[PDB]
Amino acid sequence: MEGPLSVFGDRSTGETIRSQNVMAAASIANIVKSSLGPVGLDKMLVDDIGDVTITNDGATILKLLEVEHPAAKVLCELADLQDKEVGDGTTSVVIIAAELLKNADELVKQKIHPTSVISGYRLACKEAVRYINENLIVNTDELGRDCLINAAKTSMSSKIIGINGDFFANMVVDAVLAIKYTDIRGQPRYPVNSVNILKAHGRSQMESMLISGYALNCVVGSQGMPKRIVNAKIACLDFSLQKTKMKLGVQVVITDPEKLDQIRQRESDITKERIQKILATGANVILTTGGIDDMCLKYFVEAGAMAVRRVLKRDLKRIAKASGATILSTLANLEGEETFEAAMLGQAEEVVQERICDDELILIKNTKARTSASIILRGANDFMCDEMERSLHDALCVVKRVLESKSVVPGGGAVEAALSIYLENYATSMGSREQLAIAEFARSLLVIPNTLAVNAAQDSTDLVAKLRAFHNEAQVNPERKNLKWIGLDLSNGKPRDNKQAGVFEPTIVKVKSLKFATEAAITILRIDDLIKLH
Amino acid sequence: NTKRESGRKVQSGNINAAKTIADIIRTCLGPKSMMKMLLDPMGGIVMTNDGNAILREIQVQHPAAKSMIEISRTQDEEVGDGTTSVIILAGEMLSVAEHFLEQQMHPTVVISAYRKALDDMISTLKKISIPVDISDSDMMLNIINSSITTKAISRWSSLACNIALDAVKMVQFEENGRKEIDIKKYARVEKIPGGIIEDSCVLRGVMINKDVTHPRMRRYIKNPRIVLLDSSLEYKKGESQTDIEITREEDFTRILQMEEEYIQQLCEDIIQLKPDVVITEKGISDLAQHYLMRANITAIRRVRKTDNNRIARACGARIVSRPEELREDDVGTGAGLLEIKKIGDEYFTFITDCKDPKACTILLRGASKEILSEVERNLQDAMQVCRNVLLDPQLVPGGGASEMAVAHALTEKSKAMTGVEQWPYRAVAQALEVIPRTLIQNCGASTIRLLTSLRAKHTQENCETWGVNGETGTLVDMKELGIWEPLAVKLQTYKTAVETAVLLLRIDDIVSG
Amino acid sequence: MLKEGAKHFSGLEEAVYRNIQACKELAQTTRTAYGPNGMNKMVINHLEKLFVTNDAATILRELEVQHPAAKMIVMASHMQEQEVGDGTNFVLVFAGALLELAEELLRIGLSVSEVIEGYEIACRKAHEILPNLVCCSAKNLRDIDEVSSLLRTSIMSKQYGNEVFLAKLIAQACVSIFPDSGHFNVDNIRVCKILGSGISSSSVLHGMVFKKETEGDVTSVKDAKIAVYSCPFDGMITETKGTVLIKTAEELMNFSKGEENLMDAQVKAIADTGANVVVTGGKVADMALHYANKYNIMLVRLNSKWDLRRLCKTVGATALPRLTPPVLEEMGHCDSVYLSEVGDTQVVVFKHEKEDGAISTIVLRGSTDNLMDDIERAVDDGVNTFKVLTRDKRLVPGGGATEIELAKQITSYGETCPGLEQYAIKKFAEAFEAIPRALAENSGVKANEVISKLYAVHQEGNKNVGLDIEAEVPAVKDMLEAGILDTYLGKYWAIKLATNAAVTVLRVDQ
Repeated sequence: MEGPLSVFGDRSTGETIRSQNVMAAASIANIVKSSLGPVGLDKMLVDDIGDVTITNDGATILKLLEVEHPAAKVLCELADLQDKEVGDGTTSVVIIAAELLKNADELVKQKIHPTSVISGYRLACKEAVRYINENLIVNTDELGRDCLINAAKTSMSSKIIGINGDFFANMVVDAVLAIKYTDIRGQPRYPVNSVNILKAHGRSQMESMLISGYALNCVVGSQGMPKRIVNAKIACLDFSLQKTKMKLGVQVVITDPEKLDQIRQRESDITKERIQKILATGANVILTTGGIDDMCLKYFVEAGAMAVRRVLKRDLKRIAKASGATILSTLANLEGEETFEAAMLGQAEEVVQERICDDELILIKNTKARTSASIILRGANDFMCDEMERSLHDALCVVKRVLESKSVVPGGGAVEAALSIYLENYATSMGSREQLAIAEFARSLLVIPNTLAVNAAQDSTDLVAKLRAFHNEAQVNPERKNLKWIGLDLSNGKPRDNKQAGVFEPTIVKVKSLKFATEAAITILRIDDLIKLH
Repeated sequence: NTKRESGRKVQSGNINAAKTIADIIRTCLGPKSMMKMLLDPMGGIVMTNDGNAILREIQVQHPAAKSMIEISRTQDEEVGDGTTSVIILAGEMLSVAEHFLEQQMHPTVVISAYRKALDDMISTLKKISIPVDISDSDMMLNIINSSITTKAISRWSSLACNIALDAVKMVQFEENGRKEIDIKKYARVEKIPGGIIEDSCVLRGVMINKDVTHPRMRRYIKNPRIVLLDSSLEYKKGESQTDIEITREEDFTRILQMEEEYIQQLCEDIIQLKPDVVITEKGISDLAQHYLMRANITAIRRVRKTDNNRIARACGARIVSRPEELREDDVGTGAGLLEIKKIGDEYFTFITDCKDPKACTILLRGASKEILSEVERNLQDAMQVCRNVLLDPQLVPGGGASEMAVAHALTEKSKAMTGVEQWPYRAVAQALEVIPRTLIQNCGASTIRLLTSLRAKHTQENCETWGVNGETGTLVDMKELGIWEPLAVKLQTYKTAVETAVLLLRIDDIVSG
Repeated sequence: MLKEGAKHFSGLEEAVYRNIQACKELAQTTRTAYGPNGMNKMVINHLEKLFVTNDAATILRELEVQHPAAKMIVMASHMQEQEVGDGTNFVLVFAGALLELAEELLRIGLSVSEVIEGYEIACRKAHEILPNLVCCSAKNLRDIDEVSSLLRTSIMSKQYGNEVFLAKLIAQACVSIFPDSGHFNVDNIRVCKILGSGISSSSVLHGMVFKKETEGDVTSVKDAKIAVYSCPFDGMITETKGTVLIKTAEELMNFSKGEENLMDAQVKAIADTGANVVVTGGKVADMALHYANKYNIMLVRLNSKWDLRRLCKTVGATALPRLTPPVLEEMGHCDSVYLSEVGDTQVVVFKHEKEDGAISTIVLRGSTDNLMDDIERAVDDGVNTFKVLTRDKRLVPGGGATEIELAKQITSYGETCPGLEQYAIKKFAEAFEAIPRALAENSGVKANEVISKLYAVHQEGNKNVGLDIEAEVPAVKDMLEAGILDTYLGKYWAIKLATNAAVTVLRVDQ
């Protein structure tokens, strides 16, 4: 607070209460200026005084915070609402919004009509969006230099942990194209979480191998069971199998030790019975979903029982669909005399076991009922592979979004840097009250790539200087090729000429970034009447 | 609630907090040492050579202080030593780097300099690492002895050596091909009351002290078979509440015997089938135990599943449901000796085991019950050097020579490379050098003049084979001296320190909500 | 204290900390100065005008400090002002920079006295490698381009807008009358401000320029020897006044008759003695004028203090109060006396032609006298850099292009020697780095970028930076081949005096 305290609950009337609210709005934003981009910086938020969390994501930061003003309150919720939407635009949206709200209360107040003043802000975003739609000059992965091969290459060079864009470019191309499930949300799209990406420790540090068809992860090292019988047909049992507990459970209500005991003797026998019947059908490899205890591991090994274990359910789940097996379609027992089907078997070209790089894999070559691929990263450690995966995932997300909306832009603050000059040429042209409306809208766009620059320590001054030159009054064109630059790599923090990097983000996120920053000005304004309630 | 303070303002508060901790521990490390005295809020004295202890008992602050407590805890779990080391590295780097490079104006460049100093440091420090064998004991003897007398113990040095050296090597993991690092839980130490050193046994296996606790439970069987619940015991152990009334008198009698009745049904199963060892993860009692002793069968009780499965590899027999289930052997042999020694009415079963994952809990004996505690600390330091050597036969002949070795190494490179990197890289070079200088402070004279002779010695003779010792504060051939720093401690301490100093530089908001 | 005696204002904490922080504040006026700059520092002093300078000598004398440590360096700067021109700023920034670096040494556990020792060593090695940084030199002093390149650096240090015109102008107007090989005079060249007209309209005139208008007839004889009098007229008789107008009417007749007959005699004595140009700082009455038309004497209406001063130094003159007839004794070396209008104002022109004791004038034309005071700093330093007393001035790279070269050699050299001395030697390198920092601050970018990229190009001996856009981002400019050169002697005394000054002041504790 400041002003009189004649009334309370964020009422002080006149100039003072407006001034109080906008400063506070600005404090939130300043936190998120330093955390802006993929260059964003870690913050420490102390949550009591015996707890801490380390975060560097824009929406997350704001959630833990203690709002205590109406301006505070509307701005956190705007960020969180955007997090719900996509979760991209989250660092940026706040920063633009801080400037907008302050400028607009002044201009709406300086009315001829208040609906007209707000409409100018709308008019600036309508040109912006239109521009954004017209553009296919940067972030096009479908008419790239090498299509999806180039898009991935530049993405892996921007998020480099070694030598990448080499082996790793090819992976991105494979994984999107390995899903043949079209998800019609505006144009055909593929999930990038229906892919199987696997880690393998041992051998060459920065490598990849493409596998035709999905693969099941396991390891041999203390097993004596067969599971490496080369075949072509898999019986996929969603069904748990355990030699100790698959009928038994702890009862402490039955006095007699017999009931617990008897079922246990019988469950060593029936496991042996159960496997032969499944095999007879057509399989020589069985994939069994249930997990196993370290204590139980010795029994399966000793009895000699034919089972695939140390399985990963997610891997198994992909195989069953692709082979055309069903995991569940007739089972309902827990005896070893249990029925089994010839349709719960699936088909592959071969089900062959290779051990490559110190990891045993059963590899399903060329799956039938639909085709896939599984890319297994190769590091000299398991840890190396986590880094490589996370960077690749980013590459894969940007590619998928590109498929949905044909139209693309160099995303981040780069679309913004272009639009500043254009919405200014337009502001001037219109004149009157609307010239201010667009012009405050416009200058707010220039500031975000400059603030981002600071974070990677390339500075604001260096950024503006290089960039505005390329834009001109006869280079207002959207083109489809460079003659003026318009992108801006955001990791580099200075403009380059990589026009398909994964630090660009398409039209889908960037249109809603513009709308959410404006909305914050409309909304704080939306009130009619101010009262204190005792 | 929300508190806003921006930039270089926040970044000084971090220096302020870190350095104050770092200074005395910078003196406490070495083969010379100081004391950080706590004046307690309840009064009285507690004084340690370890800064984290004193922070924990009182004084926690928002930035650095909480970070130093948290990284150092991870460090104890890992190698088990160098808890002391982390905190100093993190504070000296943040101290010296930040101020000159902020006035100039470039925070994010400094973060990239920390990487370039991480990359340099690994390469140069590994070249000076000298291979020794782990099939030659007399070589491993020299390195392990230093770790002991870094705490300033020389009385109980010799005893720690003989137990630790053989023992850690036999620890595998359940990949079985390694060896290497044998991080704690796969190696442990547990103590037994009083004792003296003639009551000490070398134990390369694991000991269970809730095994044979009576002179009517298993004597000596070279390889036992441990029987898991199943069909020779039961999973049940509880009371039934089928129908209950407080009104009923006979209800109070029924309910209490139902616990005891259940225990007798479990213990009757073991009698009828004849194990020689049974394992319960639920945890039996004394009174439950008794019924097992007439059949002359030992019970292992108050254990956990991960311990019994590793211990089954060690003992020489796999996990079997009952003594009438016999199938293919996962381990057919594993124990070389079974030994039992009694102190009080509690018998302690020692079981020597070679080349199995186990848990490897080794015996120790102090001069008294108090001394068991101090002995147990010396072994935590000793078993660390065995996992270090077993991982990498290459280790540094350091002795504070090692910090120094890297510090001068970086100064040479900053000059050669030139480029925008050279000023932040030269800043971190110097931070590392503050530390070995403090070791010479305890010794005497003008510290910096002595340090100069080290600088000239690094390019000319050797980096750290001929290095400096902090007890002489002069150059001594470090290899002849037989003071060697464990490579594994130095590798990890230096990795975490850059990161904790790097985290604080990134922070430029502290909120309190 | 513990004593009610033994007065000190320095010592203990205050020697180590307070003295250094004060040197730092003086030398803040020269971390905006020296070479490329747009800084202007306004200083007032009740001089009925605004005084604009980017020279150390005028800033320093104005500013009084009550501590011996800060006060002592001002003297060292003046010393380098006498022996040489521009680089005055460089003397103070160096001493002041070295002292900031010094205090950090004191902190670590190093002693004062070795640090003191290691500078003398570093200063000796820097001078020894200094004539091996000669890259260009003059051979003819009658050639306008070779002289102007030297001049240019002095001018540059002032403003970066007035380098081209002035550097040409001085060499054109001559400071090459002397051989400059044993002998040079700098009180027989002044910088003479003529109010009116633009500063590109600044002109060449040879020999003494005085602004005051000429009255009567003008001479062109070679028998014209200068006679200088501060006041030779005030009325030969002063009035008293008894009717508070005159004392009185018959007496007023006599007061006028006696003035006219005494002034006749005085002005005829001047005529006869061979003085055919008289400089009057008094007042020219009709009676006095009437006499000088008959005898044929060039008459200079008025003079101010400034105009009298230049006559006494150059001529070997004295300025006597008079109302009783005198004779020559002022004498003069000037034969010719001509009349020529500069600024559209009648100016008195003195000339004779010779080498030694020969006169020249860099004369300026300007909108205001303030604009002319800064220009004057550029020009007077440009005369004082000329003095080297050789014709091969052994020019070394100007503009601070030497500085990084010196710094690289010195840091390597430091490594070789052992003990505590070496740290002072390294610091001695980073004190030179002061100059590249100040050029960076005005240029608009940080210190890290310039010093690293000059170092990156290795041994060059050209590299320095301007105020430009070229001066910012790649931070590379050629100041060997832009004809930005300074003299070996100017850099020598700058570094020498500054090292001596830094050592004496670091010693104090009283």
